[PDB]
Parts: sequence; structure tokens; C-alpha cells
Amino acid sequence: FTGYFPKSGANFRDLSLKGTTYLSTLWYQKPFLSDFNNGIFSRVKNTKLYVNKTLYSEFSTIVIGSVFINNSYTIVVQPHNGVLEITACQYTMCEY
Amino acid sequence: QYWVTPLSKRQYLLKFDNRGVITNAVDCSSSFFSEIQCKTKSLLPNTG
Amino acid sequence: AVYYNSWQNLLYDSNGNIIGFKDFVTNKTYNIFPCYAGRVSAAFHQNASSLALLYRNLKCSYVLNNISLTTQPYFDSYLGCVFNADNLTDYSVSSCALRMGSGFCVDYNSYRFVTFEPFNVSFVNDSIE
Amino acid sequence: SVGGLYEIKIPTNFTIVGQEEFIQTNSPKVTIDCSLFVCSNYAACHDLLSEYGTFCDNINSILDEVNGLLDTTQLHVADTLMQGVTLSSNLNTNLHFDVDNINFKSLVGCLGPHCGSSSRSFFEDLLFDKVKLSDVGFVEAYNNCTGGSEIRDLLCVQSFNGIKVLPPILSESQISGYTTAATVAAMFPPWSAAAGIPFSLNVQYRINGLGVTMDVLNKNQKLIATAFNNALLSIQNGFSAPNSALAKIQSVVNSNAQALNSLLQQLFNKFGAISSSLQEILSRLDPPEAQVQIDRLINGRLTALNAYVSQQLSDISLVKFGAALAMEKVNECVKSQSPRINFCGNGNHILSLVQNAPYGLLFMHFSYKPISFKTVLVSPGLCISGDVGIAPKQGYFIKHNDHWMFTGSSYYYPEPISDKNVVFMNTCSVNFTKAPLVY
Amino acid sequence: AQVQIDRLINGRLTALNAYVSQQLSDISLVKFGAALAMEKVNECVKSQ
Amino acid sequence: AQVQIDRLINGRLTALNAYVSQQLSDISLVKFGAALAMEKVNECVKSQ
Amino acid sequence: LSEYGTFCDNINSILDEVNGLLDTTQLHVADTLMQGVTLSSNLNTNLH
Amino acid sequence: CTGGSEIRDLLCVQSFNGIKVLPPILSESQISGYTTAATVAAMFPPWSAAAGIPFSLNVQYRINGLGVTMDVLNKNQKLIATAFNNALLSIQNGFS
Ligand SMILES: CC(=O)N[C@H]1[C@H]([C@H](O)[C@H](O)COC(C)=O)O[C@@](O[C@H](CO)[C@@H](O)[C@@H]2O[C@@](O)(C(=O)O)C[C@H](O)[C@H]2NC(C)=O)(C(=O)O)C[C@@H]1O
Ligand SMILES: *[C@@H]1O[C@H](CO)[C@@H](O[C@@H]2O[C@H](CO)[C@@H](O)[C@H](O)[C@H]2NC(C)=O)[C@H](O)[C@H]1NC(C)=O
Ligand SMILES: *[C@@H]1O[C@H](CO)[C@@H](O[C@@H]2O[C@H](CO)[C@@H](O)[C@H](O)[C@H]2NC(C)=O)[C@H](O)[C@H]1NC(C)=O
Ligand SMILES: *[C@@H]1O[C@H](CO)[C@@H](O[C@@H]2O[C@H](CO)[C@@H](O)[C@H](O)[C@H]2NC(C)=O)[C@H](O)[C@H]1NC(C)=O
Ligand SMILES: *[C@@H]1O[C@H](CO)[C@@H](O)[C@H](O)[C@H]1NC(C)=O
Ligand SMILES: *[C@@H]1O[C@H](CO)[C@@H](O)[C@H](O)[C@H]1NC(C)=O
Ligand SMILES: *[C@@H]1O[C@H](CO)[C@@H](O)[C@H](O)[C@H]1NC(C)=O
Ligand SMILES: *[C@@H]1O[C@H](CO)[C@@H](O)[C@H](O)[C@H]1NC(C)=O
Ligand SMILES: *[C@@H]1O[C@H](CO)[C@@H](O)[C@H](O)[C@H]1NC(C)=O
Repeated sequence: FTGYFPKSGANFRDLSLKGTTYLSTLWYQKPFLSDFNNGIFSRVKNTKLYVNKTLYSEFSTIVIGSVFINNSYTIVVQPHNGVLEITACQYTMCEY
Repeated sequence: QYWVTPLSKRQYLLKFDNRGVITNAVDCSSSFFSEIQCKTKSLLPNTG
Repeated sequence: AVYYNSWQNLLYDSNGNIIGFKDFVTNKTYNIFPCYAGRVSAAFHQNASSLALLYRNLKCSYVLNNISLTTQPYFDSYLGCVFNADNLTDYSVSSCALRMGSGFCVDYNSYRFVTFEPFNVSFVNDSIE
Repeated sequence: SVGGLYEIKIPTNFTIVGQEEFIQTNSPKVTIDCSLFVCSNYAACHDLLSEYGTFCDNINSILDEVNGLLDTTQLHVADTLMQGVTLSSNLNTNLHFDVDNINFKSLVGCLGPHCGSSSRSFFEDLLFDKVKLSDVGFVEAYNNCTGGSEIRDLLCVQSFNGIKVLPPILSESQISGYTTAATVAAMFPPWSAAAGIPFSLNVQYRINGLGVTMDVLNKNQKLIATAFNNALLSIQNGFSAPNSALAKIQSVVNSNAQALNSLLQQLFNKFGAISSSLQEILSRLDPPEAQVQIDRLINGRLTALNAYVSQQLSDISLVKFGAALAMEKVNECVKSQSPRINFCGNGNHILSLVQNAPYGLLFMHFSYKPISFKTVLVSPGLCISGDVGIAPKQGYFIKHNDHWMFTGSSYYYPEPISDKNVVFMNTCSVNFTKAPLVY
Repeated sequence: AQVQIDRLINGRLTALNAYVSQQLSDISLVKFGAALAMEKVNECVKSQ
Repeated sequence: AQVQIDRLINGRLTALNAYVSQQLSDISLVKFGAALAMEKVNECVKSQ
Repeated sequence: LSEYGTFCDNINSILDEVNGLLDTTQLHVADTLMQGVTLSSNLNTNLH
Repeated sequence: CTGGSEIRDLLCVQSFNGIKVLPPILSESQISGYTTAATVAAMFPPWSAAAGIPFSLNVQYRINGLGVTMDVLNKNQKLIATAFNNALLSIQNGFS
């Protein structure tokens, strides 16, 4: 079958970034800000946290777009603890 | 962890089990062994 | 069947042919098989006014119920349903112009479905010891 | 050479070794309906295929001639097996299966028409149950195509697309009956397939002709018979493990199945058209463009049939060669022992036997195998009396107990020199050992 | 006219290749038959 | 360009089919010659 | 050429079978030459 | 084909276009070793390829089998051996 598939033997890049209070301006530039080309395949770890022994699911949100200005549609895929909210809107995206 | 890799239009050998689940796959142009697997349409080609 | 998930409704072989489906309305599952296709092996003798027909690998019930009805006599031979020939496999012939396979022949006087025995042992009644 | 003598290893003990050889004498009789293969049920394809005219008549004619050659070849092989076979009507294989300590029960099936199709030996039963697609195998597989089974047999898909294997004109049960008759013709009088003499005597004379004295053969008759049926048992047990003859038999079925499956796969090749399916072309395009796409499929499928028919002609030529070799081996190894050294298998060939096999014949070649050797000093000739030369017949001259004696070349048994084991010459050649005291 | 003539040329050339392949096979059988005839001359006629 | 390349593919595949058919026919003659050579070794060199 | 399907697989398969027949034939010829050959360990090319 | 040769070998053009002759499974040197072994097997003991007797005696018995008396045949042994080696030399010189 011929389809949109990853190249076997190529390298995955862990683009997830965890911060506490400060955000580095370098996190919002190349190579983190990557070109989409035909597309991407994502292998995402479901970071299972616990509060009062109650399970919570967290993972990095991904945005896909072009200029990230409200003159353009940005697709956003965001988790909400078991609910995957997917939107494509003329968002006024932040600098950071 | 959010591992990403680029996609491209590629030919793959997809193996489906008796319940329709893709259990194994081969990227045909990735290596010489993958080319043999796709040529013979099998995961373990005969000795040759 | 139990292999159809929520988004799946068609079953395909390795060659891209549709071989099964799940009906979108009733959720009932069916396998699709090709309709029967085959040939008739007709044995003809120049002195005859008819033919002896062999439907290879088909039972006479199948031929009459699913292919075509006919008024000719018939019987289930080893090779398949035979029409317009008498079942005489107990008889044998050393020469045969209508060889049907597996040591069977069609002999014309009507047509007879007869065993073909081109070679036999020369027998003697002398002692074996 | 020391003096006039050379060092030679002469056997001091021997055994009989059996060797299998499968010779393909037949192949599955593949028939294609060119019209049904190229066009299936589609009237728009059949109209165009008629404009290619005689291409399907050539495919059909060449395969009918090829199948006629296979049928003629099978009749010639059966004629060869039954040629000159004379049997006593008193012969009952249920009671008569061993003579002179040699057992043929496994090589001999029931004899006579009262059995029906049960005239197959234990040896042939053991050889046929390891091959699924024999003549009866193909008949049973095609019988199951209309049984309503959920199993999608590949032979049923091939036959519905016009690719069907027809049974041979003589069933493998008839050929096993012919090999059974040819086998019993060697064991009992008139011994019509064993030089007109008892089988044990024929084995003894064949071993003697290799250079073995008759004195050890007629006293070791029990050992020879036990070595012979042990060699036969070794051949039978050899089929329970990876075997070259059984693999050769299975290669006929595997190569035919691979060729037929490869021919069926041509119905899914697009040949540069929009689809390989005539239904998809006819449901997407009108006659002006559908005919262009259908013509691409017609040229591709007819090209595939011409290629398959060329391959089938080549393979059947190899099968005719193999069947000619099998007929020659029957006549010159089983019915008689032709003076050709490695024709009937390798080594010191004593005798050969034949059994039916799927699409061919299995020959069992029995050879004289030395077990232990003695290094001795031999003289290839002697100069005796008034310079008369003598050469040994199928043997050598030996100094045994400081006296000139003769021994066979294949078994060390020193015996006196006599006119029975000597070729005389009025003059002795140079380098013949001088022995004035002989005779 | 070139399009129609090309269809005829391809058909006639395809048929010529099929005839040539059949002729090669038939002549191989004639060579085997002639070899058998020479063996029969040498081993049945000129000698026994 | 696809129409032109398709004409070349059909011609080149037809040529390979013709060459393969000829090669099968020639190897049958080579097998026949090798059988004759093995027979001559056995019946003229190792024995007479 | 990928839209033609198994044409190149068939050409490669037929040539591989033809070459397998040539290899098997060469082994049979070599086996025939070496069958039953016994030599003395005392043989020397420079003296005999 | 990969050498810095100005000569355009037609075999290199064929191989670059996908047409190549592969070597046989057994080298011709191995087959020459087998024909050499088959030839020396007739000259010396145990004469495994000469009916178990010396080569000169095998030649003499083979000539006698044609209807030649053994007397002239064993008295002319050197003439027969020289005729045999002269025949072999004639075959070798015939290739020129
Ligand atoms: C992309 C990356 O490299 N990501 C790492 C992150 C950054 O390097 C850091 O944020 C950059 O900062 C800039 C841009 O200025 O450091 C982390 O580790 C910290 C120590 O390095 C972590 O232990 C924190 O340590 C504190 O002292 C503090 O405030 O950093 C107290 C705070 O309570 C505690 N956070 C907790 C409890 O999660 C983190 O998380 O932030 C682990 C992340 O994988
Ligand atoms: C056929 O099967 C589908 C899939 O299970 C059924 O659709 C579901 O119906 C229920 C009840 O209305 C809904 O809660 C689900 O969300 C539906 N799933 C989907 C994927 O649509 C359907 O009802 C079945 N119909 C029949 C006649 O059996
Ligand atoms: C076709 O004829 C044969 C031969 O008469 C039938 O086979 C015999 O059937 C009887 C029972 O009616 C048995 O006792 C015999 O032993 C059978 N002989 C053989 C050679 O098998 C056969 O049944 C007939 N078939 C049909 C459908 O008429
Ligand atoms: C010699 O003749 C005897 C008598 O016919 C044979 O003895 C029989 O041999 C079989 C084995 O083939 C035994 O099962 C029988 O019990 C023997 N019967 C008797 C009465 O002894 C013997 O085989 C013959 N031997 C030879 C070599 O000719
Ligand atoms: C067919 O008819 C001809 C002419 O009467 C006759 O020679 C031939 O023997 C007949 N054969 C049979 C099988 O009836
Ligand atoms: C063989 O069978 C035929 C037909 O039954 C018969 O005519 C012939 O005489 C038989 N063969 C022998 C040797 O009797
Ligand atoms: C054998 O057949 C002949 C000819 O019918 C007869 O003379 C003889 O008596 C028979 N012998 C036996 C034992 O049946
Ligand atoms: C011959 O060999 C067999 C098997 O080794 C042995 O049983 C037998 O006693 C030997 N006979 C002689 C004469 O050495
Ligand atoms: C044919 O079908 C029967 C019944 O399903 C089965 O027992 C048999 O094994 C089948 N044989 C073949 C050759 O398909």
C-alpha cells in the first residue's frame, strides 16, 4: 500500500517542552518551530499524573498553521483529560 | 514526550492478522532487507 | 463476522477485489463469492446424431438445479455429470477415440461411458511354485 | 610397481545400497479458456476480443496439442511398463509376496480387476499421500468448488477464470497397476521382466558380473537377501525425512501452482489502463473511451497467455525428454541390465526396480557397496610356460601362500588360476610378471 | 491513418513473435527426434 | 510524456518477453547437450 | 512501469529458473566427472 | 567497468543498462580440476576410470576387441603408444 508514512530508520524528535514559571524565547524558534511539508507522524506519551490517587492525563498541545496570524486558520489539537479538543480557527496566536 | 517525524508518500508492506489488525509493516525503500521483504511480500523471506 | 470496526464496511482480498461487506442499514454481514463459471466437455463421434456431454467436477443435481434443465439421460460419473451416455464402467475398451480422463472413455455403437484399458497382462495358467 | 605388481584395495566385505530416482514423465494438463480468461462475462470485451480473432484459437490449439503430447507420452510410458509382461493366472499377491528370502510385499499392490482401483503398493501409497495435488487431488479440489464452502480455494478461483487442470487419460491407479504387474513379473515364473530366471539368481549373476566370485555369493545368499530388503526398507524410510526424490516430486506440483497463480495474477495487472477490472471501466466510461481501456487489458492478457504458452511448450519438451529417459531406464535397468556403467544410477549397479509416483516414475537402483578393504599386491597379467600370456577376467592375479592365484576385482577371495577366469595370448606382453611354474 | 496502421503493425508483429516462439519449440523437438534417429541408425541398422 | 513513455515500456517489455522465450528454448538444447556429455563421460571415458 | 504489475517479476522469475537449471546441470556434470574417482595420495604433478 | 579506461566495452554498456552475465556456481578452474582427476584416474592404480587395469593394457584390449590379434598388438606396444601420443599431439596442434 502507498500512503503518507514515516521513513523507517529515520529519527523522531521529542519536541515536548516542560517549564515551571519561565519561558525561553529560544523555545519558539527553529528547530522547535518546524516545517510541516507533506505532514508528520506523532508518538505522544500520555503523562499520567495523580492528585488524591485520582488519575489525570496530560500531554503537549500541537498547533499546525502557516503564519499564526488571525488572517489565517490555525489547527489546534489539545487534550482535556480524556477529551481531545480539535479546532481550526482564525486565532490571534501569542508570541510565546 | 511528543516525538514527531516527517511523513512522505511511501510504499509499505502491511500485514493484517486473522482479525484485521495491522500487526507488522515494512518500509520498502528503507533498506536492502526491506526491499527483499517487499519483493517476496513476506516478513521472513526464504533463504536465498 | 466480528472483524468490522465502527468505520469499516467492506472486506478486500490481497488483489483489491470486494469479497465481503457489512450492510449499512441492517448491519448484517455477508461474504461475496464469484458466480459459477466453467466449460462443457462434449464428446462427439462422426457416426452419431448427438453428443455425450461431461460437466467436469459438477454433480448432476447442481447442473440441473443451477445451470440448465435437459431431457437427456444423466448420471454422476467420477469426472462429473455425464449426459446422453450409458454408465458402463464395468465394460472396458483397449482403443478409445474419446478419452475423458482417469481411465474413462466414451464409446459409440448410443454413447457408452466405459473404462479405458489400453494395456493388459498376457496371462498363462502355469504353476507359480 | 614393485617387481611386476601394483598395490590395490580389494573389498573383503560388502552390502547392497538402494538409491531413489524420481523421473518426471508427466505434468498437470493445464487448459485455458482464452475467451473466459481475457473477458470474463463482459459483452463489451467479447466484442473487441473477436477483432483479435485467431489469437484465442492459437492459445487453445497450442495447449490442445501440448496436452495431446502429454497423453501420447503417458500411453508410451504405460506401453513400456507393460511390454513383454507375462504373469501366471495362479498369482495371488495376498499370499505370494516373497521368494528366496527377498520381500516385495511393499512393492506389490493387489493384482487383478476384482480389487477395482486398489491396485497400489504400500510403497506407492506412502509416496502418494505426501503430495496433495495428484490427479485425484485435482479432481477432489475441483469437485469442492460448488460445495458451498466458505473456503476460497485458489484452484476454484483459477477454474472460474478459465484456468483448469484436466486429469491424465490414464489414472495414477492404472499406472500403479502397470508398475505392480512389471514388479511381480520379476519375482515369479515365467520371470518375463528378470531375464527369464529367478530374481535371486538374477541378483547373484549381476553381482558376479561385477568381479565377485560365485562361491561367496551362493553361501552368503541369506546375507544378500537381507541386505537387499534392508536397502528397500532404507528407501521407504527415506521418504519420512527431507528427501531429494520427494522434493523433486513436490517441485512439479509447486512449479505448476506457481505458474497458474502467476497467470491468474495477470487478471489484476492494469497494463497502463485506469483499472484492471472490466466492471470498473464499464461503470466509469462510455464506449468511445471504455473500448480504449478494454483494448489495453486485452493486449496485456493475450500477451500473458502467449508468454504462458511459450513457457508451457518449453516445460513439456523437458517432460518429453524426462519420459524418454524413464522409458529407457525401464527397458535398460528394470526389464534388463544393459552394459552401461552409470546409466542406472551411480556405483556398481546390480539391478533396478520401478514404482509409480505422482507425475512420473520412481526407480530404486540397487548397487554393490564395498564395506571393508584389503590392500593387496596384484599382477595385471602373467607370462607362463612357453612365454604364453594370460590376463585375468574381471579380476587380478595374487601371490597367495607364495603361489599364483586369481581373485575377483570386487571381492577378495583367492581361487586357483584356470581357463574359466583367464584370457589367453600366444605371446605375453612386456612387463607381465614372469611365472614359468604356472599351469 | 498512422494510428490505425500502428494497431495492425502491433498485432501482426505480436503474431510473428508468437509464430517464431512456436517454431523454436518445434525445431527443438525435431533435433531430439533426429538424435534418436541417428542413434537407431548406429545401434539398430549398422550394428545391434 | 506518459503516452510516449508508455509506447517505449510496451516495446521494451515485448522485447524482454521475446528474449526470455528464446533463452528458455536455448537452455533446453543446453540441457540436452549436457545429458549427452554426461552419457559420453560414463560410456566413453570411464568405460567403453 | 509499476502500473504494469507483475511483468518484471515474471521476467526475473523465468530468468532465475533458467539460471537455476544451468547451475543444477553444471553440478550434475561435475558429479558425473567425479563419480567413482579414487586417486592415490602419492600422486605428484611434477614427477608422474 | 569502473576503471579509468578510454575504451568503451560493450559489456559495460550492457551491464549499466541492466543486462549482465553472472559467473557459474562452479568456476571453470574447479571443472578443470575434476577433468584432471578423471584423467589421472586412468593412468595410475587403482585405475578407477580405466576398468581397474593399466591404461596401456586397456588400449591393447580395446584394440583386440575390434578383431586385431593380441600377438602383433603386444609386439608393437611402442608403435601403438607413439601413435597414441602423436594422435593427442595432432588434436592439440589442430586448435592453431
Ligand atoms: C525544556 C526544559 O529544559 N525543561 C526543563 C525545565 C527548564 O530547564 C526550566 O524550567 C527553564 O527555566 C528558564 C527558562 O528559566 O526545568 C524543569 O526542572 C526544574 C529544575 O531544572 C524543576 O525542578 C523546577 O525547579 C525550580 O527550582 C525552578 O523554578 O526552576 C523550582 C520548581 O518548583 C521546579 N518545578 C517543578 C516542581 O516541577 C522544570 O520543570 O521547570 C524540568 C524541565 O524538563
Ligand atoms: C448499526 O450499527 C451502528 C454502529 O454500532 C449503530 O449506530 C450507533 O447507534 C447508537 C444508537 O443510536 C448510537 O449511540 C451510536 O453513536 C451509533 N454509532 C455510530 C457509529 O453511528 C446503528 O444504530 C446500527 N443499526 C442497526 C439497524 O442495527
Ligand atoms: C455406474 O456403474 C458402475 C458399475 O456398474 C456402478 O458401480 C457399481 O455399483 C454397485 C452397486 O450398485 C457395486 O456393487 C459395485 O461394486 C460397483 N462397481 C464398481 C466398479 O465400483 C456405479 O455405482 C454406477 N454409478 C451410477 C451413478 O449409476
Ligand atoms: C529354497 O526353497 C525353500 C522351499 O521352497 C525356500 O524356503 C521358504 O523361504 C521363505 C522366505 O522366502 C520362508 O518364509 C518359508 O518359510 C520357507 N519355506 C520352507 C518350506 O522352508 C527358500 O527361500 C529357497 N531359498 C533359495 C535361496 O532359493
Ligand atoms: C462409422 O461408420 C463407417 C461407415 O459406415 C464405418 O466404416 C465405421 O466402422 C463406423 N464406426 C463406428 C464406431 O460405428
Ligand atoms: C486385453 O483386453 C482386450 C479387451 O478385453 C482383449 O481383446 C485382449 O485379448 C486382452 N489382451 C490379451 C493379451 O489377451
Ligand atoms: C491350462 O490351459 C490349457 C489350455 O486350455 C489346458 O490344456 C490345461 O489343462 C490347463 N492347465 C491347468 C492347470 O489349468
Ligand atoms: C560384513 O559386514 C557386516 C556389517 O559390518 C558384518 O555384520 C558382517 O559380519 C561382515 N562379514 C564379514 C565376512 O566381515
Ligand atoms: C473437499 O471438501 C470436503 C468437505 O468439506 C473435505 O472433507 C475435503 O478435505 C475437501 N478436499 C479438498 C481436496 O478440498
